[PDB]
Amino acid sequence: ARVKRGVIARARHKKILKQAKGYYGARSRVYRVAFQAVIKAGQYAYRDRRQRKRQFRQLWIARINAAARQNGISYSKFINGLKKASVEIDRKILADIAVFDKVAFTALVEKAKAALA
Amino acid sequence: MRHRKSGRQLNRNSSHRQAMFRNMAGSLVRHEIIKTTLPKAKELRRVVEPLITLAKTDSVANRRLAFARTRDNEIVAKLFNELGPRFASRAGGYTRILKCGFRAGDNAPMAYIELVDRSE
Amino acid sequence: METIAKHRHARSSAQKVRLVADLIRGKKVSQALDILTYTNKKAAVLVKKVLESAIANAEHNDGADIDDLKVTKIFVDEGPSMKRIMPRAKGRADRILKRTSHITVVVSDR
Amino acid sequence: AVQQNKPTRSKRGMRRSHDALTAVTSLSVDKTSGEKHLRHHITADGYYRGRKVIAK
RNA sequence: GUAACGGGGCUAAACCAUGCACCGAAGCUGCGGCAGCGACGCUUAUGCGUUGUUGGGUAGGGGAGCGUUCUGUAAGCCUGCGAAGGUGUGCUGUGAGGCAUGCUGGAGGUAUCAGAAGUGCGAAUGCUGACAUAAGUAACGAUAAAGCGGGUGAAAAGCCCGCUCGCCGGAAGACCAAGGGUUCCUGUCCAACGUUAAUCGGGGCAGGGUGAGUCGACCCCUAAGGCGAGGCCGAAAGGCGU
RNA sequence: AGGACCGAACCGACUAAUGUUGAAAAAUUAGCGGAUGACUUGUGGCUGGGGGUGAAAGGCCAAUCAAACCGGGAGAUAGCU
RNA sequence: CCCGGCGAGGGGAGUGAAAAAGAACCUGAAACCGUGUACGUACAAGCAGUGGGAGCACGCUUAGGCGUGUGACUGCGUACC
RNA sequence: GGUUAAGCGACUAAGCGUACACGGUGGAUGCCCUGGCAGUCAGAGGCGAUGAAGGACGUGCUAAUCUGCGAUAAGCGUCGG
Repeated sequence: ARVKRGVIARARHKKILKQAKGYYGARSRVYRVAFQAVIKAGQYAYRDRRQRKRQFRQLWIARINAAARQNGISYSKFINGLKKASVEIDRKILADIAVFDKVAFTALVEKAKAALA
Repeated sequence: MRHRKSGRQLNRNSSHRQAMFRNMAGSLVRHEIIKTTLPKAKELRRVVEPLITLAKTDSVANRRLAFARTRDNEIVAKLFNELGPRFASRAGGYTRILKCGFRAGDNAPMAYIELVDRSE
Repeated sequence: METIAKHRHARSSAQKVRLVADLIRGKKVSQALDILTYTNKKAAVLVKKVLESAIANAEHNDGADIDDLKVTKIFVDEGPSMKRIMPRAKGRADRILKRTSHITVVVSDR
Repeated sequence: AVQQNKPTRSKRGMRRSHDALTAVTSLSVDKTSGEKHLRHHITADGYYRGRKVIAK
């Protein structure tokens, strides 16, 4: 029983093309070349799903260091004071507080200094 | 480099170019008007105008030289008989060039070259 | 108002007629007419014929007063290509593509 | 003497950008006949600088 | 081309001893989601109030699944108030996929469970058709050479006529032999060809044109050589030859 | 008289240049050797594949020759890509 | 009927369910070639992607983002068999 | 409000990239076939010197092809449907 595969091939090609839509040059026009992009795009997405956590941690650490140095204390000393005071707040909320409300961050820093000293 | 040199080549050798100029000058002076490409008329001025300059004067040797140039007994007869007196009072500028667009065959600059005459 | 006009199966190539089309793209009817008339291209007359057809269609089949008309949409497109075999050196055979182009002119008052 | 890889339509269009022509934009109207003609060229009918030059 | 800290740059931002802090992975921990393995309290062709553990992977081995043609189900069902294909969208499943619909289409398709594959393409210097690339680049096919005027025509350098310039002229002239089969002439057209246009052509359509006792073929004879009545030879075919 | 001499047609390609997706699947310009004999050519045949021919190079046998082309064994076989 | 060259083609009219069913004629996708729209781009280097990401252009309930296109800049990132 | 200076700073697209709408080359997918492949049921397994198969030339009102036919030439005669 001869079976024609044109419909299935076209469906798969359209799926790949719609996945690859938005790329530059032939990467969004040629299925043979667009297929490589979608696999590479998936690999990049898989890597970035992990890289994003560490990059946001980096940004939050930088923001906390900036705020602490502006207030008159180093990031390491501030974190040590928080740990000695038994504060479980994380870098994300710490950075949000530092960015928006300065008085709250001043309270955090002074409590950390009191715990340290 | 062609610094100050004069004389177009027209994609032709010396013999072909001189023959072309001779024939074109003969036809131009025979018919009082011809149609030719603008470079051809520009290079043909320097040939035709001295013919009229020479024809201004009349003598046996002048007639012989005017025949040797343009190699046409009828043309030389027309010269010294009608081309002389009709321009005896004109010093230079015996020819006029009017651009008339481009040839359809190959899009070449076309222009009509004619004497300053024909005010009948 | 569309008043479309086209000349399918034109001998001139689209790549060489787009150059002429761009000159008149978005200009007034009279300006385009004179530009095409005095343009030194075969495509110039080829598209001037189409422009004349379009303006005649506007005059007859549609509203009069061609004075307030502009060439809004004009575009040149390739057409069917004819295969020709040209002998070459060493017995090699290459294929000559006699390219034809479709030219469309749309003229509207607004 | 041959290409290692196929150039792209973007580069092709960039190269062809300079191939576009320029309109004359110098239509001159005859003083007498009021006809459009190329500057320093005779009209189609044969009128130049008002006076006739072709007599045909 | 500095090029033997990565660079900036550093006299501590260089090396030894110690300490307290922090950054530091897909490692661990916290949460949620999925699948396999063994247990016990129970469900008993299956959930688990559970428990511990496993889940990187090529060749390879095992298991479970998605897609299409056709057959039974199926003379049942959807379908001209719109089937199949095409084309975008929103949901949905760890997935091959599935569902509905905007527009084209126009009359076929097919639920669930089973049966067989010519059953899934991204490569094999793969095959067929088309389109790009180079690129609007080389080239436009002996360096014997065209110009002007008039004519037709929408358009003239190449089409027709006239005057000039040039080439072959033991040929680039005229007859034939062999070889082609109407390309020869006229009227008519620029659909396709002429390496460009063409009104022109050895291009498209129609018509006309080839007259032999003395030309040649045909015919009589024949060389080289072929066939070959009988005849000789050879497994057959067939080879020689009067 | 000359398997004579110089030199046309004719035969061949010894040198240089161009041409290597060229005008041409070995060509064109000028030089170059023979040009009355072992010369050449038109026509018609004979010698057919482990065979023909070969002034003999492993040369030619329809642009293919240390064994032509066409169809079959044959989808030969490939421990190879 | 008109433009056009007593052409080709096209535009009107009519036939036809349908003429983007017009003989280059069922359904009519891709590589490839343009037009218009919105964005970005002429001091910025490399598999041209991914995560973040300001702004701009389109509609929404509410008046804040949400659906799509674009996306400067930034960490990482040397195609497939 | 004006003169001068410093800082910051959009508006440009010859062309190009993305997404959308509209176009074209293109004959892929979908549907149909008087076209092919393999079998079962039966016949027959030959045609021809009272001139076989296969062909040339002719054969209509018609310039040409297919089909049938042969100067009685898309044909003629007898008997049946």
